[PDB]
Amino acid sequence: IIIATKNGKVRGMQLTVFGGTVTAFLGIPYAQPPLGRLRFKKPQSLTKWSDIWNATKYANSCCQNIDQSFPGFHGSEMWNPNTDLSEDCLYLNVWIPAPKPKNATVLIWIYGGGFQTGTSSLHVYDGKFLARVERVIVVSMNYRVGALGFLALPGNPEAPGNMGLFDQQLALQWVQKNIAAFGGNPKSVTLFGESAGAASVSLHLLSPGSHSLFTRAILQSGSFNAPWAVTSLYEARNRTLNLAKLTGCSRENETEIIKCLRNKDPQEILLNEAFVVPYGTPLSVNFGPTVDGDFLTDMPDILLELGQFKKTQILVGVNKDEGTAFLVYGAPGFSKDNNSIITRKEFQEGLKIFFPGVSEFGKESILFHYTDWVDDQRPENYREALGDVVGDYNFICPALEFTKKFSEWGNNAFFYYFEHRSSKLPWPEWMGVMHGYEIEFVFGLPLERRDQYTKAEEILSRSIVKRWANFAKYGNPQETQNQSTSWPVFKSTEQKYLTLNTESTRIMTKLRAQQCRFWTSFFPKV
Ligand SMILES: *[C@@H]1O[C@H](CO[C@@H]2O[C@@H](C)[C@@H](O)[C@@H](O)[C@@H]2O)[C@@H](O[C@@H]2O[C@H](CO)[C@@H](O)[C@H](O)[C@H]2NC(C)=O)[C@H](O)[C@H]1NC(C)=O
Ligand SMILES: *[C@@H]1O[C@H](CO[C@@H]2O[C@@H](C)[C@@H](O)[C@@H](O)[C@@H]2O)[C@@H](O[C@@H]2O[C@H](CO)[C@@H](O)[C@H](O)[C@H]2NC(C)=O)[C@H](O)[C@H]1NC(C)=O
Ligand SMILES: *[C@@H]1O[C@H](CO[C@@H]2O[C@@H](C)[C@@H](O)[C@@H](O)[C@@H]2O)[C@@H](O[C@@H]2O[C@H](CO)[C@@H](O)[C@H](O)[C@H]2NC(C)=O)[C@H](O)[C@H]1NC(C)=O
Ligand SMILES: O=C(Nc1ccccc1)O[C@H]1CCC[N@H+](C2Cc3ccccc3C2)C1
Ligand SMILES: *[C@@H]1O[C@H](CO[C@@H]2O[C@@H](C)[C@@H](O)[C@@H](O)[C@@H]2O)[C@@H](O)[C@H](O)[C@H]1NC(C)=O
Ligand SMILES: *[C@@H]1O[C@H](CO)[C@@H](O)[C@H](O)[C@H]1NC(C)=O
Ligand SMILES: *[C@@H]1O[C@H](CO)[C@@H](O)[C@H](O)[C@H]1NC(C)=O
Repeated sequence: IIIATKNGKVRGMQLTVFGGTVTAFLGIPYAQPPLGRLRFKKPQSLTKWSDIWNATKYANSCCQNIDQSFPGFHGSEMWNPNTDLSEDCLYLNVWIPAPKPKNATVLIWIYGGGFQTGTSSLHVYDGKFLARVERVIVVSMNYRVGALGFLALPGNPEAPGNMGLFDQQLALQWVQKNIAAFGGNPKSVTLFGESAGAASVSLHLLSPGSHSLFTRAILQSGSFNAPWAVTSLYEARNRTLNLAKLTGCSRENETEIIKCLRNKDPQEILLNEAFVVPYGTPLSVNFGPTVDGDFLTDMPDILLELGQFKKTQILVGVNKDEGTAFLVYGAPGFSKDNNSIITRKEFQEGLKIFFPGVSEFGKESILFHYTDWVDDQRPENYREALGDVVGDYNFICPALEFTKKFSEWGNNAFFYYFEHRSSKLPWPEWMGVMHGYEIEFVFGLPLERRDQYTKAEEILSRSIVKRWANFAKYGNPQETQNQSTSWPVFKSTEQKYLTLNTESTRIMTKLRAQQCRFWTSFFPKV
């Protein structure tokens, strides 16, 4: 139950899973707590300890604003931190199979949450099912989010930006130096993540300091080229200064602004993050990745376009209804508690909420592309169009474009289209196959026959788990035994992708081709 790591010994705990055993190491620190002088700076190396570190419970989650929009509602509160918030949050978790493996492929999870929220201790990120069922080792880490993680004064090591990305990177580094002691193969490391985590994974494909820290990559519902994923240097500065004046920390020296921001309490910095932008959206990322010239050497669209990234296999995909969850966080006429049949003027009003700084002509162009109906008497027409607008613009089309352009440089790519709505899903049926609700299938929670999934869901989760682990171990997301559809590689010409569902798993081509031509060629110009 004790493992000697390069900075000290850690005690784990035993878990009984599906009539077996998994060894969990919860809450191992991987960096100096970024407190006091260290707030806003890159993570610093952790010095040795002599005792046994008791890694027997999830550590603190990083400071963050909570989603309070639906108190008592499991659909929202399942994403809120299930652990004490604190600035002292740089910890990671390790699940290893029992008995101890000899050279196990490692899966590293990076959670999302708009780069402002999230925590590896969530129930839907529990890595014990994967370790039990597929004998991979699962690693997950907490990284700084919001201004405490991504405040940018470009060039200034007091607040250089991308700290949360560097938190992740130091964690990857920790797996490089230590995972063999747990029986993992540091040469067989697959990053996977969802939404902002997925975008984080894609930026590690771009960052040279990460190229030697992982083998392969899996991108669930996110990528760096998404419109929400990279903050400009203009707006980062404007946001850093609006935070300064909002707290009385306006100075001229710039480094003395950071020193001033370092003596505010975490709460005061969190309360003011909301207002650093004049007009926010349900997809706002007040403080996110920037081109810091350190983690990220150039604007990522250029690096993607010009082949500047780690050459390796990727697994990419999206969910059928990425956009719906955001509609009841601001769009008029929408509610999780009715069927949100909205009118044309409500739709038009919704676009003003999702596209605030966009010209009247840009908003008309969106209306025009999404409102020539196959049948113009359906009352749901505007309700579904707005969800598709948000999903296509923010998730599906950028993921497709990332995959096309990444595969143009000769690496195998696999694209999925997840379209199963979970039987237990707390949100209403009109929200469909929502953002983030493939995650529990990936982590194998339906394999738990107790907690209420249908048997079809167990089968779907069991195949996805196999496909993910085969992708991590061997670079190829096939299920070779049960007579399963082969998953073809995604090539920029055919654009074949795989649908995942409980009924018929099928090979399809050119997902949302009409919508994505509008978003990826036309709309970037308006
Ligand atoms: C770190 O853990 C050790 C041991 O953990 C406990 O013992 C395991 C066998 C398991 O049953 C866990 O769930 C337990 O929580 C701690 O050790 C003991 O320390 C107490 C001090 O009050 C001592 O009285 C006991 O005799 C020790 N042994 C046992 C078996 O309880 C140790 O204190 C922990 N370290 C820290 C810093 O909390
Ligand atoms: C760049 O920042 C200025 C400053 O902004 C404001 O102050 C912050 C502390 C915060 O409370 C924001 O909500 C404020 O708006 C932005 O300027 C203002 O713009 C709004 C409407 O656009 C206007 O009502 C304010 O009076 C303006 N204030 C000033 C001092 O100019 C500006 O919009 C930001 N740039 C961009 C591109 O959004
Ligand atoms: C669906 O509900 C929205 C939200 O209204 C709220 O939630 C409801 C479940 C109910 O408890 C209401 O009392 C709440 O106000 C409805 O939107 C409101 O619609 C009215 C009339 O159209 C309008 O005056 C309000 O401004 C709207 N409020 C918001 C926040 O948008 C909507 O009409 C409902 N639609 C259907 C088809 O039932
Ligand atoms: O993540 C975000 N922003 C965000 C997400 C993706 C891309 C860009 C920005 O903010 C958090 C906190 C505020 C509430 N939102 C909603 C959105 C959503 C989506 C799926 C499940 C639950 C929820 C709650 C989550
Ligand atoms: C562990 O294995 C190492 C080689 O790793 C392999 O190649 C990578 C790319 C993965 O795909 C993985 O499946 C392969 O096993 C050896 O160099 C190393 O010596 C081995 N060590 C032990 C202790 O088994
Ligand atoms: C800004 O303040 C820092 C911190 O004391 C100092 O080292 C630096 O020289 C100052 N620069 C200017 C231009 O005032
Ligand atoms: C294949 O089908 C059998 C049904 O007996 C099931 O037990 C097994 O888990 C399935 N394997 C995969 C990888 O889906």
